Amino acid sequence: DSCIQFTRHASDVLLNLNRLRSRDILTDVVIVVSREQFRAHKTVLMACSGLFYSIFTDQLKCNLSVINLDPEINPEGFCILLDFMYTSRLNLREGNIMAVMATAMYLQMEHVVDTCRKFIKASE
Amino acid sequence: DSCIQFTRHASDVLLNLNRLRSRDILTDVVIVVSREQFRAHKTVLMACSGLFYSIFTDQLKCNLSVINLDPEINPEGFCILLDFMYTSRLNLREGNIMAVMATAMYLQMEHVVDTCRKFIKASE
Amino acid sequence: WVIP
Amino acid sequence: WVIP
Ligand SMILES: O=C1Cc2cc(Nc3nc(Cl)ncc3F)ccc2N1
Ligand SMILES: O=C1Cc2cc(Nc3nc(Cl)ncc3F)ccc2N1
Ligand SMILES: [Cl-]
Ligand SMILES: [Cl-]
Repeated sequence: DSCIQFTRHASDVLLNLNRLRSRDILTDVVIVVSREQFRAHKTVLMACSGLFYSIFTDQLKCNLSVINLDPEINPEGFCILLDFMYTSRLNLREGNIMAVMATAMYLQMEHVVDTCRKFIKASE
Repeated sequence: DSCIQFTRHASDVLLNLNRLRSRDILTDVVIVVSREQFRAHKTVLMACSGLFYSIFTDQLKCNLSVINLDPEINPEGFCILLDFMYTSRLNLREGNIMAVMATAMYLQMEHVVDTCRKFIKASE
Repeated sequence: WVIP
Repeated sequence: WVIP
């Protein structure tokens, strides 16, 4: 087409979605990761994770307001990945990289799994 | 912080949100612009438009599944702006620029109003 | 704004 | 991936 494009639009949208999450505006699901609860927008989770895409496109699961993750999932790893979904920034540290990579494999976040594998390879 | 950032994340999220819109997945509102209906995600509309942000943060309006816009709003102008919200690309043409600018002023999309004003100034 |  |  003959369109013009606003370079910062996608980043500005994501920043506003994170501001809505902060202010608990229109959050429509609670993700339970053992003893912790995380509120989020189903659409953002589906846009970032192959696991959430499969969950919320299922005719029965799309209607649930609470999703319980596998008990082996680490809440801190999930929290770091949820922040990445809403900001593009990944708080990857020597002390959390194994939990983050395991959580990203479970959530099917291929780009995160890729950077974790590379950082682990560099340490060996 | 000591975060790393995935450059293409925000653009990839927006592309996936547009794929959900295409496939009518988790759309939760219908915007009526005279005889036309447009399905969308309330969160994306709020992230892009000062008008939708004010509408869906209102305690009564946040619960509506149908929003009727002012009858003076042109459906084609709205359609072009809705596509911009989900893609960052604005289909601005000599034949639609006045309707697009008027719709962007009503929707409170300051960056779009700015580019329309500049393109109009260049023609004069 | 740019030409994409 | 970059250093923001
Ligand atoms: O690593 C990843 C990240 C990821 C996100 C999605 N999300 C969606 N995919 C499509 Cl094609 N349309 C809409 C979506 F919300 C699916 C698979 C995967 N795998
Ligand atoms: O031209 C514009 C575009 C636009 C979008 C928003 N959106 C939100 N603003 C904030 Cl601060 N937090 C969350 C949001 F969804 C408000 C005003 C305006 N004016
Ligand atoms: Cl990813
Ligand atoms: Cl704008």
